[PDB]
Amino acid sequence: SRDYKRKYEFFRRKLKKQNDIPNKFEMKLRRATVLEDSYRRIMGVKRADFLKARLWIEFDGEKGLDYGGVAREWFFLISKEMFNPYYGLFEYSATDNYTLQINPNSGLCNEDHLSYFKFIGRVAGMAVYHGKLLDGFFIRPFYKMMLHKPITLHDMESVDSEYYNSLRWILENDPTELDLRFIIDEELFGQTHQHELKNGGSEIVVTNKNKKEYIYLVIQWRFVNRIQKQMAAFKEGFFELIPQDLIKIFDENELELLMCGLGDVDVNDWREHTKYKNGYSANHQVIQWFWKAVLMMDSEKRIRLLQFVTGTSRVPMNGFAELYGSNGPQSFTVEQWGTPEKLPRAHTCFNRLDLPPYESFEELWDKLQMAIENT
Ligand SMILES: *[C@H](CNCCCCN1c2ccccc2CCc2ccc(Cl)cc21)CC(=O)OCC
Repeated sequence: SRDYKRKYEFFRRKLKKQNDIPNKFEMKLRRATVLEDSYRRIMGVKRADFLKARLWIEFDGEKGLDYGGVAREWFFLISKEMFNPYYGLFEYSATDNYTLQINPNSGLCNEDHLSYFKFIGRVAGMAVYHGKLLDGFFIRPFYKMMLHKPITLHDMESVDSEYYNSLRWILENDPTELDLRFIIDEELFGQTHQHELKNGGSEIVVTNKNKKEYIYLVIQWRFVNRIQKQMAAFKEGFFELIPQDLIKIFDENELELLMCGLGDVDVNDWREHTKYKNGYSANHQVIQWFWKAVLMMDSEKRIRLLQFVTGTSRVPMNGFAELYGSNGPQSFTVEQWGTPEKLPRAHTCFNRLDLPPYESFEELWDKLQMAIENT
């Protein structure tokens, strides 16, 4: 079979070029109004195919700049706008999570929310088509709905561990004596909201014979049922840029890496293929502070750290042992450099992180995170 790298090349080779399109797609935007200006332009074009042309974006009438770099800035700027929870379209999947899901109440304040989601889909399809990344990460059920993959109980674990444990208990044991009913209770605004799960659900006891249906219905209620129109509108915009049978060569994890440049960063594999300079070592106390700092960093900041030291967002295939610099192969390297009062600097070409010798873990935490907040 094909690994992710071979799948991506296979994918790009089928994404054949349009020639019935204007060769440039021009859009002029003002930074203060980048979302409305982008929405009116992208939702206004004749054919979605116009968005496949080379992007020529101009911000605030700033003339004579690289049309490739400003495109990358636009994708970042429009991502922070589209995925802002204050707009009511997307929301955080949980108070303790940073992953996003579609807000079920998206329509309450946005009567026109369905065209907004189609716009977000077009932008997402544009990022994939033009080889650019979106800034934002969604729950795994989001990527699976894009691929028409069924939402399973395992997907609940990555979002809510305590309810996943409860549903896994139900699956593994006879739940009849608990007298569970085909209803769902949700805690919103200090009040219980009961929702039967099928007609007459309050009178239907969850037994061994119907629990698979029960779990399925709970899964749909949590991730699918209240967002089907928003997701359909998003997919409609996305498939206007990427044919939906082409996207299906990827699984959910590959798709997230392709769209948003994100995934799990095995901190171990990072550790074993790390080299040290000028007195540092694996057992050195600053180094073991560095590694537990990275351990307790969220999955996004682990990525932003690698970008800071490498200069790229992706992890190389087969792990960190095949990591490359600018003049050939080079593993990840931490060097003693400087004095405790300075912030770490990274050298792009040699994948080297010049780390000052910090006198405390909490100091290493802050002085390291402040050097990455500007990436
Ligand atoms: C409900 C408030 N609804 C916000 C309006 C929609 C958001 N916009 C937008 C936002 C700022 C400036 C301009 C626009 C233009 C319209 C548009 C098009 C496309 C997209 Cl993706 C967004 C917008 C929020 C609420 O009540 O709950 C807050 C959590």
